[PDB]
Amino acid sequence: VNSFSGYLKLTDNVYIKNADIVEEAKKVKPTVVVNAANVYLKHGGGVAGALNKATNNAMQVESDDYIATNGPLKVGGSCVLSGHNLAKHCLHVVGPNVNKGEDIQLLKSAYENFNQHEVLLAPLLSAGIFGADPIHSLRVCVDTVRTNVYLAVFDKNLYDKLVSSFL
Ligand SMILES: Cn1ncc2c(=O)[nH]c(CCC(=O)N3CC[C@@H](C(=O)O)C3)nc21
Repeated sequence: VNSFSGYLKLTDNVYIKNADIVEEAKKVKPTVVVNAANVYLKHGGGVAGALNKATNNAMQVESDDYIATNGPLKVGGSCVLSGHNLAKHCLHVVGPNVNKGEDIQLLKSAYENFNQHEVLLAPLLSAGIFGADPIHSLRVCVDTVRTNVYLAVFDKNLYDKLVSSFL
């Protein structure tokens, strides 16, 4: 038993809710919140900008030190940093950004990072400003992630569509 509420169950291990991931994180304080990161951990917009704003820019400060030490992530890769006031940990995961021409097949590699964590609160990778089809992203999620994932979908219209079209 865990503290997530109001989710629709899609499969044995994947759940979905129309929610603002920032507000969901602040209420649940999950062990892991996933950020829709880029390779530079520059949290300007989308999910990343919103999560970072909710940490009063502490996420960005920590991220800049990480990059200065380690260099950029790989597309499809991840790193674990602090969750600040939102979660114990933040798993920064880089899905391919279609608006940069990145290979969509890297989306499966990105979701594989979730399997290193037993339970996660997450957005749909490569959705939103990353330009991928969220329905495809949900399919890859279901077919790749084996651990327990609670997906927060900000847009109510997109949420209902994702549910109504789910196979
Ligand atoms: C602090 N605060 N107060 C009012 C408002 C507001 O109306 N919007 C935002 C930006 C929120 C945002 O961009 N995302 C949340 C989920 C997400 C996704 O893409 O899943 C993108 N922050 C606010």
